[PDB]
Amino acid sequence: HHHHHMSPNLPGQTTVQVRVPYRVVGLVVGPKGATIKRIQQQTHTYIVTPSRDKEPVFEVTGMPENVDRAREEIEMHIAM
Repeated sequence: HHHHHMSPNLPGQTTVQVRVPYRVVGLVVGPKGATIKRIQQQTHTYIVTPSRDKEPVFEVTGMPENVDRAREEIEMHIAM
């Protein structure tokens, strides 16, 4: 993207990919991004939301234990 850049993570932090069904990206983001903002604050992670018509993949950055916690909150927003 012309308006984004790659930055190295803080020491000890990793970045993983969390794939969701395309229909539930809006559920994870929530109204005005309140849901995805709550996940970042509660899990102490940095999460990039995928674009409009791109791969429904969230990029979660943080400590490995915190990144795993953020992955579960994202995957819980998926109906069976």
